[PDB]
Parts: sequence; C-alpha cells; structure tokens
Amino acid sequence: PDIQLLFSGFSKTRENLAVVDELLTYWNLDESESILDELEEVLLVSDFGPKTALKIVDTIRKDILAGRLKSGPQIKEALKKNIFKLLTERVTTTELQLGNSRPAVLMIVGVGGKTTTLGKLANRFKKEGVKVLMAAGDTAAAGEQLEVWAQRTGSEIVMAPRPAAVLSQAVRRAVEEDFDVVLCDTSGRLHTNYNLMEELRGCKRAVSKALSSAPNEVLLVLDGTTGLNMLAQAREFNQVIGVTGFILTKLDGTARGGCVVSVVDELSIPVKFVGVGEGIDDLQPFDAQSFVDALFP
Amino acid sequence: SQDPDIQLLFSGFSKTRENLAVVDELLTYWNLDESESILDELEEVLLVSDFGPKTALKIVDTIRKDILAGRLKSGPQIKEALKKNIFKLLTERVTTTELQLGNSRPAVLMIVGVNGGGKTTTLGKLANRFKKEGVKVLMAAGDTAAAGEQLEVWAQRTGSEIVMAPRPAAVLSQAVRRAVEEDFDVVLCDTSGRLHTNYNLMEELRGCKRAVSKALSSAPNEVLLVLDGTTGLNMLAQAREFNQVIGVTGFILTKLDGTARGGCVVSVVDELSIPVKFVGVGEGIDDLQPFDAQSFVDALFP
Repeated sequence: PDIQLLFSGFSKTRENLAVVDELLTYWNLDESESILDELEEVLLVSDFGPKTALKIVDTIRKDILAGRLKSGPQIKEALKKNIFKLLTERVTTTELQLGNSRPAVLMIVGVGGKTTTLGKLANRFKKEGVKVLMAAGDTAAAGEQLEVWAQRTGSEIVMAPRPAAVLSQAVRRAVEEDFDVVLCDTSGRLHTNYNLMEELRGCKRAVSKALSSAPNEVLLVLDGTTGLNMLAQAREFNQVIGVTGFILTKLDGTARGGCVVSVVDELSIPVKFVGVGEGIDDLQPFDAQSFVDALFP
Repeated sequence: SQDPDIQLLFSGFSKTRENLAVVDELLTYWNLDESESILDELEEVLLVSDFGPKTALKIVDTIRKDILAGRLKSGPQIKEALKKNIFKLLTERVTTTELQLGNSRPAVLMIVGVNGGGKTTTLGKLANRFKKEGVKVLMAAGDTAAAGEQLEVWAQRTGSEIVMAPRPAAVLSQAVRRAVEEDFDVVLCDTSGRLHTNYNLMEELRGCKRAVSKALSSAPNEVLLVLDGTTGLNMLAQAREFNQVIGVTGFILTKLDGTARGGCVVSVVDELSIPVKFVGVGEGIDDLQPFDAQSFVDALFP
C-alpha cells in the first residue's frame, strides 16, 4: 500500500474537500445547522451520495446537540472517524481470500479496464513469487490484450469458442500443473441481457465444477470516473453473480472520490483495490484509514 | 434579452465539454463489429458528465436500435443522432422554458430551494433581467436574518423595491398586497428552505404558497427551484423532495461553470418532466441565462 501513490491519486478529490476546513473555522453552536448543510453539500460535490452524506452529517449533528462536539477541529475529527466507520463496520476483509488449497481462482467481472486490471493483479502476484495462470474467458482482441499482459508479467495464459470451456480448461490445467492462482477474464456489458447473464453464471458453474473451492473471489471492476453512477451497474452485476469485492479504477484525478465510501456503504461489499494511476504498480490494495488520510490529511 | 448569450453558455460549459470531447475520438473507432463495445464506452462517457444511468441508457439505446436498423452507419452519423436525441429528451415532454407572467399584473414568482445564498443571488440576477426590460420589480424577503439584508443589497444594485420583516407568510402577503396597490409588475419572493425538509419547514412553505394565493388568486405564477449544479445528479434528491412540498414550475441550475457534470441538466428534465428555465454560468450579474435546448446542446457539442 504505497502512501504517496494514494495521496497523489486522490489529489483532485482532496482539493474539493479542502473547503471543509475553511467552512469549520466558521463553527459555533449558534450557526451550526447552516454550516452542516454546507458541509453536507461539500460532500455531495465529491460524490458521497445523498444517503451516505445524510448519515455522516446526521451523526455529527446528534453529537453536537449532545455536547460531545464543541469546535470546528472536533467536528473535523468526527467527520474522519465516521467515514472510517462507514468503510469498515459492516464489510468483510479487504484482503483476497485465497484459502488453504491451490490453485486459488479469481474471476474478474465488469462492463479494457478489466483487462488492464487483470494484468496489474498478475504483476502483484509475480512480485511475490506466486505462479499465475491467466484465462481469456472474454470471448476477440480481449484475448490478445490479455496475452500481452501475460508476457509482460511472466504469467502463463489459456486462450480460446465458448467462455465456460476456456475457464474450465484453465482451472483444470492449473490443478494439473501446480499453479498457485488462476486469473479469469469474463465477458460483460454495461447493460446485462438474459444471454449475457446466462453466460456469466455458466462460467461460474464451469469453474466450480472444475474445482469445487472456486471461485475464491469474484472481483467487480468499476470505472471511478463515473462516480456514484457506478452503483447501477454494481447492483446489476451482483444480481448475476456473488461479487466478493470491488476494484475501482481511474481514481487519479477524479474529483468524485467519495464514491468509494458510497459504494461500500450502499452495497455492503468491500472495495479491495483502487487504481490510482496509469503505471503497472498503480493498482493498490485498499485500506480505509489510508484512504481517509488521503482525503483529509 | 430573452435569447441566451451564446458565448456565456459556451464558456460556462467548457468543463463539461472537455469530458464530452472524447466522444469524437471514440467514434473514430466505431465499426459494426465493435459497435456494442464502443457504445458502452460512449454511455460511460455520458455517465462521467452526469447524464444519469437511466437518461444515458435511453439516449444510447435509441442509437443502438438505429444502428441495428441500418439508419446509422458512421461515426459522424452517430454523433449527429446523439445530439438530436439529447435535444428531444430536453423538449418532447416539458412545458415552455419561458416565464409565464400571465395577462394581469402583478405576476408573482416564488424562489425556493435549500441554499439561502444561492437563492438570494439568483433572486438578484432575475431582478436585474426584469429591470433591464423596464419592468417594475418588488422583492419580498420571506426567508426569515442575514438573508433579508443580502436581498436588500440586490434590491439596491438593481433598483428594485423590497418588503422586509417575523413570519414568512405575513411578509409575502404584505408584499403581494403592496404590489397590487402600487402597480408593480412582478414580485420576486424569497422563501426559507433547508437541505432536508422537516414537517415544520414543509408546513411553512405551503403556508407561504397559501398566503400568496389568498392575497392574489392568480399567484404564484411561477415556483422556481434553485439547484446547485456542482452537486450534479445528486440534486435530484432535493428536487423530488421540494416538488412534493410545492408545485415547482421550473428549475434554475446555478454554478454550472464550476463543474464537468453539466449532463445533470438533461437528467433533471428527463426524470422530473419539469423544464430548466435558467442556467447560472458565471459569477457576473448577467451570468444567469434563459435556457434553450438547442443552444445547450451546441455548447456541449459544438
């Protein structure tokens, strides 16, 4: 978890949020409700969604009316703590759960971003001495793009033609050849239809048939530049297949960084990685405290 | 000037237009094999500018059908259809963007919304438009206490008269009565509002509407909801809430020069079926412009 990569990645979001400090020099009990309305609107500008911003600021209001918070600096500290709590109190661990046995199998799903993320995940595993096999289940440039990442990261790759058969072939090969992790690509569209839905579920079934412990992770890749708008496709994908974690890409230069909090809060599924740059190492594991410190240093 | 200043609109939407500029590049990669992939990418570019998921879905879905039907066969043609579909969404369902001042005077416009200061500023810039057209304006400080003082400054800058306080309904009714007696052409009313309505505030706003209609049965002629454009699509929550309290006849979307999320204009018209009547595109007093769907589309996609 590279702190300066996270810090630079959230610089545009942090710039909108910087007005919060200015706003809270103006705090006293008499002028509080107006100031908190303005605070809530600052959060909405950074894509904390209406419900998330409501609950963050509502907790602060109760604490003020109860006498627990009685200064700008104290309110600022409560804001940070409440955001940390929203990111952590309900969700399971941000860590990948690879289990006891090998191979672990990770399915990557979502609506090019997926291909890039797949490559950067492979690079992380390779750096730790882990033996990776990629599976090109997005059936045709997708397969070729994935091949470049394989060669680039020193991973092996299984290619096509039916996605389910590609995935099951890769899982079988990994079990036979003592691979530690299989990284699967899958087909997806912005709007799911019956057929695409049937295909993705069929992929999950083929994977579980080839290896009953699989998939260990289903990771949904979302474009952070769409901000809160990503919730619609996230809800849809989770209806198709049990998503175990999110990967939010392209957060670098987004001003809409509050969407990270909203997606965790609304969907009760952890964000596991954030993409904070174009570099191969710019896919970072998510940590709630580091994220909060990046928005509010 | 009932026509919008085109260069003010153009500069006002520059941040939105810069995200939307990638559309042309994207469409250079368009062909029938990758059509579905390209249109997904297109739809995502719209989402970045806060065309909301439902609005972006229906814009692009029409293009998908026209492609499958053979009507569209090129990047340029798809680009043209994109612009036309946005124009249609902005115009096919809503009533006129014009203010409806009616036959008799005074007309009465109530300004509502969450942000006292945005409302106050909008009120002042509306007044300035009326004054420039020779219209005699009376302001009513119904947001009951700096709100009243801020409005007083705008009354002065614009040469408008003002009625001040302390209950809002009584202030509004006093101003409407005064306008009828003293032959004013338009009364511009401020009202109280918060980000989240409670029972009491809700009741107060409804009480203001009732006091206004009792003082003059043709009033209010307009109920204009002022929304902060920098919150983008997030403004839909407070817009739905206000329209449940009082019959909103038009939106005013402010601070649009500060955001890339200009698609929120389309989303609000699409979702709420109520026209956007003005857009605020700068800090200048003349930077409140009357809305026109064609001009807006040309500002996003020149």
